[PDB]
Amino acid sequence: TLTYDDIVGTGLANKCPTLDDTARGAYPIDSSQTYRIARLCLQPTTFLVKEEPKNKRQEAEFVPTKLVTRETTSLDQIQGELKVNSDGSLTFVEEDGIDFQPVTVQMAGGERIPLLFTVKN
Amino acid sequence: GLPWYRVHTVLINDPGRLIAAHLMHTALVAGWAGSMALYELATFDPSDPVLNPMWRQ
Ligand code: CLA
Ligand code: CLA
Ligand code: CLA
Ligand code: CLA
Ligand code: CLA
Ligand SMILES: CC1=C(/C=C/C(C)=C/C=C/C(C)=C/C=C/C=C(C)/C=C/C=C(C)/C=C/C2=C(C)CCCC2(C)C)C(C)(C)CCC1
Ligand SMILES: CCCCCCCCCCCCO[C@@H]1O[C@H](CO)[C@@H](O[C@H]2O[C@H](CO)[C@@H](O)[C@H](O)[C@H]2O)[C@H](O)[C@H]1O
Ligand SMILES: CCCCCCCS[C@@H]1O[C@H](CO)[C@@H](O)[C@H](O)[C@H]1O
Repeated sequence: TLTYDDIVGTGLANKCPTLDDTARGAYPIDSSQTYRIARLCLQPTTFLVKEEPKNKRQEAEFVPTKLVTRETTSLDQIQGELKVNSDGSLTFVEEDGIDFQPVTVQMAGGERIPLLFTVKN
Repeated sequence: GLPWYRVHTVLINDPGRLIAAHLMHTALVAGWAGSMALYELATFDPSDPVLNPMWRQ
């Protein structure tokens, strides 16, 4: 149970909460009840960028990149509806949250790739 | 005096200054190597070793 002063400056604020190795159970879904996601968090650990080949007929690969905008990359405090559909499937509809981050990663050789990392709507 | 094409003969009986001149030549050569590598790095395109390798550039 950490406070802001435990956390500030550590880099922990850009990390999503974790669950133990013990959490492998099952969360029962009652078709009659209404559900929501109260908190969705997404913590990016790797940014890959598809190379742009010259002959345009070669298979393009996704290559690793170096993050240059520091621990400012995670999506969090996202909430939304969790619908129970006819076929028993669930559908999350995002309604609000910090659901975007500008991110700049750098390719080998120095080319910088800014992106709006996001799950908006 | 010494003709222009003999100015360096003053080194023949001066081991110390000969070593200095050689040090200066070596400095110049090493400096050339450094400079050349920097220029090549500033102009080299690494994106295609297949159809645009170093020897094409
Ligand atoms: C490895 C290079 C090198 C070394 C170690 C020496 C060493 C020596 N020179 Mg020699 N010399 C050199 C090259 C060299 N020289 C060249 C290329 C020339 C023709 C210009 C000469 C013409 C020369 C004369 C007339 C004399 C010497 C003399 C001497 C002795 C005294 C120092 C001196 O006055 O030099 C002076 C030399 C220079 C100032 C070289 C000029 C530099 C050139 C023009 C390039 C310019 C440098 C710049 C950073 C590059 C420009 C790039 C461009 C794109 C603009 C000493 C043993 C003297 C001596 O003892 O005689 C008894 C003397 O009278 N040298
Ligand atoms: C290891 C290489 C080497 C060394 C240390 C020497 C050293 C010497 N040479 Mg010898 N020589 C060499 C190779 C060498 N030479 C080669 C390859 C040739 C054929 C080109 C000669 C032909 C030659 C002649 C005909 C004479 C000498 C003479 C001399 C003596 C006086 C040099 C002087 O004051 O020049 C002063 C030079 C200048 C002030 C300017 C010269 C500018 C040149 C022509 C153009 C610019 C060169 C450029 C900067 C160099 C780039 C680097 C190179 C690797 C391409 C000195 C002992 C003289 C001698 O014996 O006196 C008693 C003499 O008369 N040399
Ligand atoms: C004692 C053992 C010894 C060693 C290890 C050397 C080594 C060398 N001598 Mg030789 N030399 C010696 C004895 C020795 N010498 C003796 C007894 C004489 C009669 C006095 C000479 C007369 C002589 C002449 C006239 C010349 C040499 C030159 C050279 C150098 C040519 C290669 C070069 O410049 O690489 C490039 C250099 C490097 C890659 C880095 C070297 C790092 C240095 C050595 C560290 C500094 C240590 C120390 C404080 C400096 C002086 C040490 C001294 C033993 C050389 C090389 C460093 C030539 C030279 O100096 O040209 C530039 C040269 O013109 N020597
Ligand atoms: C094995 C490699 C090697 C050898 C043996 C030499 C030998 C020599 N270099 Mg060095 N040099 C080298 C590699 C080498 N170099 C490299 C890789 C570089 C980096 C580019 C240099 C950069 C360099 C500089 C800046 C200078 C030398 C000079 C010298 C000469 C000093 C002794 C002298 O007084 O000659 C007297 C001169 C001669 C015997 C005439 C040499 C004529 C050459 C072989 C051809 C010149 C072509 C043409 C006439 C002029 C060039 C075109 C012009 C438009 C630029 C000697 C001939 C110095 C020099 O020439 O002093 C005057 C000098 O300033 N060198
Ligand atoms: C201090 C140590 C050191 C090291 C580890 C390096 C390393 C390097 N140098 Mg640099 N360099 C140095 C000092 C050094 N250098 C010094 C002091 C100078 C000024 C002279 C230079 C000037 C220089 C130039 C101009 C260049 C390099 C280049 C390079 C790269 C290519 C090496 C190569 O292909 O050479 C090949 C070496 C040989 C073929 C050696 C030939 C030896 C002859 C045959 C010996 C003959 C005499 C001997 C006594 C015979 C008897 C031997 C006995 C055992 C029988 C490599 C990264 C190259 C590069 O990539 O630049 C970016 C390049 O162009 N260097
Ligand atoms: C001081 C010091 C320093 C620095 C140094 C430096 C920075 C150097 C530089 C150097 C350099 C930067 C050098 C360069 C050089 C160059 C050269 C030496 C060149 C030459 C050339 C030639 C010789 C050519 C010729 C020709 C022509 C022109 C045309 C064609 C033909 C031929 C090729 C012949 C340091 C900090 C480290 C530390 C210690 C102190
Ligand atoms: C002790 C002395 C040290 C001196 C340092 C000198 C080092 C010089 C060589 C190092 C390599 C420099 O490499 C340098 O890279 C970039 C990208 O390729 C190039 O930069 C060029 O491309 C980039 C990206 O497309 C553009 O944003 C830039 O406007 C353009 O000028 C330079 O033209 C090149 O020179
Ligand atoms: C003495 C060397 C000091 C200069 C080093 C410059 C950085 S290194 C430089 O970086 C660029 C951008 O990433 C690349 O495009 C280029 O290939 C690379 O050589």
